[PDB]
Amino acid sequence: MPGEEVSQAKQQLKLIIDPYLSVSEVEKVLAACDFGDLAHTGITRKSGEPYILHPIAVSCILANMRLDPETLMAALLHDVIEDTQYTKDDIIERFGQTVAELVDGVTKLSQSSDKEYNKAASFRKILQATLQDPRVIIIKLADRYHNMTTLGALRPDKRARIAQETFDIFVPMARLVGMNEMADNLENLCYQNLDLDMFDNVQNALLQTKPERCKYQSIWEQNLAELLHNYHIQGRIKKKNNNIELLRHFVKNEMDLQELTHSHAFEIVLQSIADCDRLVAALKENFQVIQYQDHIRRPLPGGNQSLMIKLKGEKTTLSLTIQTELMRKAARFGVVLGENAPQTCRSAIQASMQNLNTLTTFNDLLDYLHQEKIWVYTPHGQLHELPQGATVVDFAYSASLFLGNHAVGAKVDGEIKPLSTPLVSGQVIEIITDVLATPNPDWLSFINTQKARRALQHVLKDQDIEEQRLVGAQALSRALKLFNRSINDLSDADWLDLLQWRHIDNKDALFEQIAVGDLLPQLVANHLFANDKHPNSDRLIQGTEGIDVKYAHCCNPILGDPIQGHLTRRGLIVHRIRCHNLLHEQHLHPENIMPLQWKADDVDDVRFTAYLAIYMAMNDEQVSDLIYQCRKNNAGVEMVHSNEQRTFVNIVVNNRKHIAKVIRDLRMHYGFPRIERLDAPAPQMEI
Ligand SMILES: Nc1nc2c(ncn2[C@@H]2O[C@H](COP(=O)(O)OP(=O)(O)O)[C@@H](OP(=O)(O)OP(=O)(O)O)[C@H]2O)c(=O)[nH]1
Ligand SMILES: [Cl-]
Ligand SMILES: [Mn+2]
Ligand SMILES: [Zn+2]
Repeated sequence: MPGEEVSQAKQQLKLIIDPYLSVSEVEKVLAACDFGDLAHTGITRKSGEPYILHPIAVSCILANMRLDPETLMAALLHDVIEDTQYTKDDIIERFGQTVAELVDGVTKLSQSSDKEYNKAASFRKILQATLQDPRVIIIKLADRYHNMTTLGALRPDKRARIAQETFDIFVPMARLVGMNEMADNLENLCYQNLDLDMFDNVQNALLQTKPERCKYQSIWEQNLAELLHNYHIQGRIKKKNNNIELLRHFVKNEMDLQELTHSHAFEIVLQSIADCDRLVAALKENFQVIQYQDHIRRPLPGGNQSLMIKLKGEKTTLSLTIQTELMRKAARFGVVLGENAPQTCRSAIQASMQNLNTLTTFNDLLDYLHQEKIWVYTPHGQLHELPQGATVVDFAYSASLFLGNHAVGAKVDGEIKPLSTPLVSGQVIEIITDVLATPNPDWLSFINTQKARRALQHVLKDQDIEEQRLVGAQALSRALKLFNRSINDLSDADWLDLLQWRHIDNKDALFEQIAVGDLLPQLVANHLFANDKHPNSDRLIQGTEGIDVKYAHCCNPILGDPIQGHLTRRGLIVHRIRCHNLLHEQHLHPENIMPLQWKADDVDDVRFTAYLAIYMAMNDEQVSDLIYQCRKNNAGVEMVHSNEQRTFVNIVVNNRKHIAKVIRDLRMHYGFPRIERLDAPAPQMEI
């Protein structure tokens, strides 16, 4: 009976994977089910059934979406790392590096009930994890979905905070990745736990009026078929489910059983844009227009085109989405559950992230997305998002100037740890202060945040020029200790490289740049000891380990572009090698310019935005075809606009090689028009 429940659930998963997975792939997925069963032996859920029944049910949801074996294995083991004695290394052993990273990723999106729930921070963290590997968010959405269905076993106190997090981030996130059925199901379960009484009243009315609503939807499908025929418009009509739109409305509105019965939604697929406008004109003649949105002339972020018109005919209300056969096909590039692999959807997910905006917050996210932060907490549960490699001092300054300036030590998870201790995500940090304490300048050696570095440089701003050179040497000697080296280990050849590399003449002047200038002692150490035993390699730019970097908005450098960094009081700013802002500051201060190289010419987990100016006028059908051609080439369409002389397109590409392929494919498709790549978006569109 207890083991027999697990076996009949495992057998139900086998039926789903047997048709589409290979014999060896099915054995690997079923082996993960046996290992998950072993890790959770004896553990039972709040309802009483064995724990493994949950990841099995989650893996069944994913197997029904025909997802890859790694996704299914990671879902079956996503709770064995934290809830069990088993570790990430155990998973790397039995199932490989890919499933371990997926399990790790899903685990990172978990919200502790005793820690702060910050909507904006969680949105950023989830968006970052999604763009790093979209499979992680699909597993997490399936996990959250299964939890929402069994929320009855949890206390009504708990039921609210989870339904709120699901509603605030998971529902928008599932729509973003094209999992609209999942998003609707999640939103339904959110209403069930956020307003049970109003939910039960609306659901019962929906259920009682369901057969009558079917009858009238069939009537209106025929009336719409007749209308298209009368106006000589060729098109297809699809009946759409409108249960979530009706529930969403009547949960906040007074009940009108006639409005609930006679409200229908349809999708109309036409042959051309001229027919779309012709149908809109025809509909206006026969109905009263409630709402109209033109997403053909103004396409949605991501590139989605459609005409959304809400009509009223007496008791009847119709919600119609009208689009061409090409628009419907373009929309199926970027959906994580479509023909394309979820990972190829990265560009589409990132281009359409402008659809989530709650404030211009999802406007300048590039630095955050490419550089995973650490999530450490105050003993009160307060979140602090810090760069990778941040020490206790960085946390102290992040909390406040008082705590940073007067810090003497810290208690990490109850254990006393010194001020240079690098932090790890999930740690609770208690800064120990002394009102008589003064910040020590030697902290610069391990400091990686700008709030901490600037606050320490204010103490050296009133110090002796000789003492500054000493502090700079003290900070460089400690930065070298990370690689088992020191200043006495530096040969004359090592010093000669540093002085030439920093456009400087003496050793004391290099120390002045570390102590008072904007040269971080970590960048000096990473240049002398390159790619050898540096203590999650998130780094896209070589030698920037332990420090956070920023992309300049003047030139917007993309992976693969020749780049050069600029050392400022805000950190290191990455610019394209021929940016006019960069060359201006290189002429004035060549010592503040550091040459930079991208670690790998083609990293697949990152996406950037390229700005294009196509020297040709494009009509409605040509713009629609341009969006299609971009999306078909795994490049998301962030924005398109066409005047009578040019057509601008902001496109989300992987690297400089990808944008070269897109430009080359667009040129031969359009009869070789001139296409120029801009440094920043044109003022005609935004800017
Ligand atoms: N809905 C439901 N949940 C159950 C049941 N039995 C155990 N749980 C677990 O309760 C957890 C709820 O998370 P918290 O809000 O942190 O509650 P907690 O502090 O008591 O763990 C879930 O962890 P999780 O999967 O990691 O989700 P989460 O921690 O990301 O919310 C879920 O696995 C049950 O019968 N129904
Ligand atoms: Cl020009
Ligand atoms: Mn779980
Ligand atoms: Zn620049």
